[PDB]
Amino acid sequence: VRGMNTSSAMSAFERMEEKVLMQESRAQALGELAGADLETQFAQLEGGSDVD
Amino acid sequence: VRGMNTSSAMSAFERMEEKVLMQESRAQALGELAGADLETQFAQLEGGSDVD
Amino acid sequence: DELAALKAQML
Amino acid sequence: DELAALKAQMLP
Amino acid sequence: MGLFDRIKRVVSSNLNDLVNKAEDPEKMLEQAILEMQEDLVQLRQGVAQAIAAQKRSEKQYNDAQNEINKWQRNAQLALQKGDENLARQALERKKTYTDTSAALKASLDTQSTQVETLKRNLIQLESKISEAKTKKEMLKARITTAKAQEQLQGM
Amino acid sequence: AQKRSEKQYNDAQNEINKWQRNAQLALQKGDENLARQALERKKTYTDTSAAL
Amino acid sequence: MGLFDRIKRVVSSNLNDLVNKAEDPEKMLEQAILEMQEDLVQLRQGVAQAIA
Amino acid sequence: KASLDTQSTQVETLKRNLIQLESKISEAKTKKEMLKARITTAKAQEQLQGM
Repeated sequence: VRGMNTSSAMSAFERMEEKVLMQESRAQALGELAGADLETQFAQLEGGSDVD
Repeated sequence: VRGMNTSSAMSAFERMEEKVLMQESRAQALGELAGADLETQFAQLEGGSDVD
Repeated sequence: DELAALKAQML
Repeated sequence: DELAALKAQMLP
Repeated sequence: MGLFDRIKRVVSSNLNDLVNKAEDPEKMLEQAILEMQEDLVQLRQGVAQAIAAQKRSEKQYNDAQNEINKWQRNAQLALQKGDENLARQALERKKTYTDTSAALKASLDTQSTQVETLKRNLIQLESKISEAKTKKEMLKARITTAKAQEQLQGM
Repeated sequence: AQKRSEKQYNDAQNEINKWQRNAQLALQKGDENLARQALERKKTYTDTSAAL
Repeated sequence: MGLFDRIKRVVSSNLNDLVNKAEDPEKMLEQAILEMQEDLVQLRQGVAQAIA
Repeated sequence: KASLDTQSTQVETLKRNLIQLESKISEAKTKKEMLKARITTAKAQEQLQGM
């Protein structure tokens, strides 16, 4: 509960920081892919497609 | 998607450039063959032949 | 919780 | 200027 | 400064020699094809485990639901018994289980989304290999044509 | 090499048509960013084409 | 950079060499035939055991 | 928020810079093909001139 240096507690804290950063990094990598025009065009295309 | 230096990605990029150049070179070689009068005459002959 | 218990008591 | 042209294109 | 210049010249010469020597479309493609499939298999195994985990989670969720039902019967039994404490315990347990179920449901939704994302990614990945396979066949076909073309040019 | 450049040039022309269509679609969509990207893309391609 | 470039060439050559050595229609079929037959016998035995 | 705002501006600038950098490499890549073609032609031309 304290979240103190408890070894199990400590490992969880270390792991939580890493996954969030990795997820953010993964999202950032996805964003870079998203940045390209073909990907951007698909999003516009997708909305029209969804209605159809 | 990035097409980055990814080894599979890189090989494909290397391969794509080579085939296009080879195909162009092959076409150029064909063009040289095409340049000769007998080959040129056949094209004129072919149009008449196709109608027949 | 006490209110819920009263309903349970009926049965 | 290009953006302004794009906006004009968007309205119809 | 001189050493850096010398290193660059050596590297440039080595690089030029290296690209020409290793530029085989068929060898690279075959290696690439094997690697993507292997990578896909690992992803598939993870996906299968995730699907199994979701099923396991559902079983755990089902057990909680089953426990609540069993507890409900106990509450009826408690009324016959006439003991206030048994009834109170069941109600408290029922409430935490519902809260736990809600948390589990949220986790399940996240898991489902992750699986869906993985599945979507897998489909895209699967499409790429199919395209590559089609491309490889086309590339191979072109190579055969080139061999035929050279002989024709020669004669 | 000339054929390859022409193919690349043709691809750029093809890309321009596709990008232009996307920009029109973007306007209908109402997303300003998608439209903006198309305009930037159009300018570089024309410059590249002229140089090519 | 040079080391990375060397690895791709080496890996492709090694992969190509390995598949080529084992690329025999009769040998591959024979190896495949032995494995399924062994599996079939095991499966048949297992089925018999399961029935028992 | 103050740190994020400053950070956001830096990232946006980097992103803008990255796009320019990406554009620059693409332009350079295009130049090699053009450079390769003239060089090959130049090589071909000297042999003919010598003959």
